[PDB]
Amino acid sequence: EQNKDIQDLLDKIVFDAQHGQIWFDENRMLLMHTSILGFLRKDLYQMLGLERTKRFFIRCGYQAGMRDAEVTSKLRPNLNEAEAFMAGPQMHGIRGMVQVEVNELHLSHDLKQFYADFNWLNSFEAEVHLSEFGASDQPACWMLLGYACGYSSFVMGQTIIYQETHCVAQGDEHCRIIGKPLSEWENDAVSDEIIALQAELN
Amino acid sequence: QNKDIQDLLDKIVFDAQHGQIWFDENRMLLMHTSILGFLRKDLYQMLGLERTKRFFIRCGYQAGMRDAEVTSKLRPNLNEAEAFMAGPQMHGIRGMVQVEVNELHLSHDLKQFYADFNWLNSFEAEVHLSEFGASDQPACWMLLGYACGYSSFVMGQTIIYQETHCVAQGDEHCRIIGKPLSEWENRFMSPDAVSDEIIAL
Ligand SMILES: Oc1cccc(Cl)c1
Ligand SMILES: Oc1cccc(Cl)c1
Ligand SMILES: [Zn+2]
Ligand SMILES: [Zn+2]
Repeated sequence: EQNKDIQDLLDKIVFDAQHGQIWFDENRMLLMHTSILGFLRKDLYQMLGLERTKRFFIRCGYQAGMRDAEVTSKLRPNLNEAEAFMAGPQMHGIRGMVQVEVNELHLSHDLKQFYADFNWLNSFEAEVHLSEFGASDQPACWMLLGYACGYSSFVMGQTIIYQETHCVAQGDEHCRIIGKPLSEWENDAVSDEIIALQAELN
Repeated sequence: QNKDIQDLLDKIVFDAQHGQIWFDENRMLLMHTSILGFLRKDLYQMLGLERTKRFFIRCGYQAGMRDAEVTSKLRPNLNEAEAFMAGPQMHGIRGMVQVEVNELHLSHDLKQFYADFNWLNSFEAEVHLSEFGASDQPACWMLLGYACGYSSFVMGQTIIYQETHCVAQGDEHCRIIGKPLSEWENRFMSPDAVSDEIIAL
């Protein structure tokens, strides 16, 4: 009943248990335990730095988001930009990663304007960071954030960068993101700009 | 309709508008294969083949061992084998590989185990080819770790598997044999040891 706005995404998702395949369009997916991701995060933290691991998860996110945008934009072009755009927050929820709540969204491909202010509820990534590292000094939703940048940059024609302003792992009540184009942030690896940015803010 | 996997499927709840997927009390993610692709490339160049192979067997091991935890108490009025089959069934459910049984016998009590399985549609084989191309050896490291983690848990002893054929080498399907440590021709600290056994093959 309650899937009017996501059904077109769901119709692309095909479970084939008997042949060991899950498909989103012509792309295989895997059902995985969030706790195995936390294990992976920690083992990567141990082998490489905090920085390399961070950067691993952002670049991964970034590819996943770009890939999903490739898929979700080939279809849904009878709609206006905002309804089209919303596939990305919908895919994040459909994949089990985070619930997106929109505070603000303004965008125009042709004006090269973008500004997003979303809340992130029940982020899996924050959960597993607390589980492996305990309370954090910095925002923890690295993979989710690269996905946001990747999805959003593909859909716009340009580098959109997000910042996680509040994070459940830091003890905030929910997580929160803000997305603008690169140069709107005063003052390839766009993962270095995301990482560099979070240091310049406080 | 048509399922001997329904007791497993029942436990999976998708809740997309709260951003959640569940298996029993445990939370899950539908992921891209790209993450594992990257991990595999990144580690190949940062760490070399041997360390990248072990890392993947280790991650598969931990997952297999976690499915075995969750599925353990679930089939008491079925025999040891029909219960064990959760592992192979879960692998298929999760979009990883399809398991066709050639042979399977096991006794916990007699400490006996032989498994000969075909692996069809291995996501891992596909990811190896698309990043490194043809292998010279079996490449389904994660899948193999899982087999070892799950089976070793259930049998309460070290079960090691050999991938005898692999789509990554140009064979038409992947194949594995699992037996106990002993039968081969030669908590946490024990997993590291088990993972190292199943890497020297
Ligand atoms: O969760 C998010 C946030 C912004 C954009 C997208 Cl595509 C997903
Ligand atoms: O795919 C497999 C193969 C053997 C055991 C398990 Cl639990 C899964
Ligand atoms: Zn967060
Ligand atoms: Zn293989």
